Amino acid sequence: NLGENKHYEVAKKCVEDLALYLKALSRPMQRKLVTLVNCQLVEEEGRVRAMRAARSLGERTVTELILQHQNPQQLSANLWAAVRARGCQFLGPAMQEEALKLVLLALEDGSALSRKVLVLFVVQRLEPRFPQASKTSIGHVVQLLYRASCFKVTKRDEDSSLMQLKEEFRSYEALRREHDAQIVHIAMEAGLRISPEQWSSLLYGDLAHKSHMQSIIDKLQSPESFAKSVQELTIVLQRTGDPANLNRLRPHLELLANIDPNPDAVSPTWEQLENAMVAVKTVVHGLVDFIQNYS
Amino acid sequence: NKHYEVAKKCVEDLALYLKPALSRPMQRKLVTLVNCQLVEEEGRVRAMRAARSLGERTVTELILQHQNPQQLSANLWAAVRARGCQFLGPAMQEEALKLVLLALEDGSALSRKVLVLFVVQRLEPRFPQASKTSIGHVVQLLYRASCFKVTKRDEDSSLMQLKEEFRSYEALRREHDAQIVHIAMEAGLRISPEQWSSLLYGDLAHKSHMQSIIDKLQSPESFAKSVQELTIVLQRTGDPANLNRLRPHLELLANIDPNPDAVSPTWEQLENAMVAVKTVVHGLVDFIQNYSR
RNA sequence: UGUUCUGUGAACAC
RNA sequence: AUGUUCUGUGAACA
RNA sequence: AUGUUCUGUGAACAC
RNA sequence: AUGUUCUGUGAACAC
Ligand SMILES: [Cl-]
Repeated sequence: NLGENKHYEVAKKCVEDLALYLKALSRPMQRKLVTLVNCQLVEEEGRVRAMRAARSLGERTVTELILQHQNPQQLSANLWAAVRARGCQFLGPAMQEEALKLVLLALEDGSALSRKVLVLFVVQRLEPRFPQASKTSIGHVVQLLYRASCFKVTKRDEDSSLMQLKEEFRSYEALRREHDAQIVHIAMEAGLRISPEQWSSLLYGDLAHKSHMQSIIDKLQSPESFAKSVQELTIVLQRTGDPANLNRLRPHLELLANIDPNPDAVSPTWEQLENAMVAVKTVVHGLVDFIQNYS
Repeated sequence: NKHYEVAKKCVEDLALYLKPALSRPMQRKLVTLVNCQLVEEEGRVRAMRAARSLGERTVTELILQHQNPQQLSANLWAAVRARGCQFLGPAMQEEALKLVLLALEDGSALSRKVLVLFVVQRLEPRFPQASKTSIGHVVQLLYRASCFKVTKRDEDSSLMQLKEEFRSYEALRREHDAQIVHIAMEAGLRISPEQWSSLLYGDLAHKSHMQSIIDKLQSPESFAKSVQELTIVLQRTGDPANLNRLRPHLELLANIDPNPDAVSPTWEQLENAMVAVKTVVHGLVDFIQNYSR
């Protein structure tokens, strides 16, 4: 009858089908499934929540798919290879700390030095505590900060450019954060997904910087991250061959990535609700099919 | 330093409440205290002000716990009536106050009886319930608010002029609104700007106006007055949990200088303040869990 | 469940 | 600028 | 991997 | 609750 809405029924059935996975999947997937299942599709507010819950479920699916294709043994080596490919370097937790402190010693006050003068400033003062220090190794550290936009660079006609630390990076805490963020950026760009615990170990040699690294990771997320993660997965699958044809999920993940995650977003049409619930249904089914058959 | 260690431990003990219950303002003020670096003199100064701030809010939270939200309106109007005052509704009060201005705008001096009749006569057509009694209660509200310059006469009715500063509607209504807020405060009632807008105007379009009034009544004396106000609430309720035990702690916290250019604390003063605020916030949590209402 | 990170606008006071 | 109140989301790890 | 040059969101060399 | 008296930062009465 005309009192029955066909879009509503497909949406409802998709959610019911997904709810069967609760009674396996990861804890984050379970939590996000529960959130979707609790959305009341008879209300406009619950329909808005269902759209965001579907997006959230989908973004988590892509993350888990990428992690399944990622070699944990080779993770550190790939990071440092990616860092070196940009002319950058990490000299170890102790030596990097000291190096960045020596950069602050030079530029805290707003002085403008040349790259050559800045490198030597650091190498000289660093050599006693760390004899391996060199113009090359310290040049790579300065390049890391350059790539991070830490410097205001002033060109001079037919001469070496002068470099000042920007006002916002003239403390150790601010400078080290941006430095850490830049290494995270390089990892992201190379399609590496590294946990806060792993990052703390890599950059500080302890597990006492999880929260600091977690803060940096979360500040680099945007609403474009879901769409970029799908493109990333495509690159991973092209590299691996794609036995399970996870490429079939592409237009579903794209649709989910195009959902507005803001809470003050325009509420969905009935067609949009059905399409989102079918998309997320297919995507979560694809993940479970992969775990069981193509592990 | 034994004083430093007690202070540090008190703050650590309080930091446990950030994990699970307390209100968002209590959480914000706990965070501020926890972030104070007690190894520095500047952080020790901040810790004293944060402890005071956290204590003043605890008194607010204690008062709110003795507050049934369903009975909040009835308790307000009961408190208003207890002072011989009255609120006749948003429409009728507006009209009444405008009629008071019609009489006294120019600086005329009328007797209370003449002023009441002036209003009742002109108000009766639009509002038939108007009376000498009901309008007398409104005039009393303005009297209690110090809106009138009163001139005594030997063996005769006193004359009353509106003070210069209240000879416009906006100024007179503000002071009128402030006086009802005052009465609520004195009866140990804590009402939000949104609730006040609804009570006094019948809409939510006067939040800011009421918020302005509330914030202007906020001074460094407020903390000490709020403690006396809680005492009145507890005397009315009987005080099963013996929240009166917190009185000298709240008094100590109320006596802290809230100015940023205040003399920095001694180690003894730091310990005492951290122990006082610890006991006070613990008293709030003990009350919520064991003596809920 | 625990341990963390992260996120919006609107008013008012000086 | 600084403060106060109200209001607003998701995410990571075991 | 390491080093050297250079005004580099990075280039070019050496071993 | 409401009303009446009154020079009330509020008193005293009635019902
Ligand atoms: Cl239907």
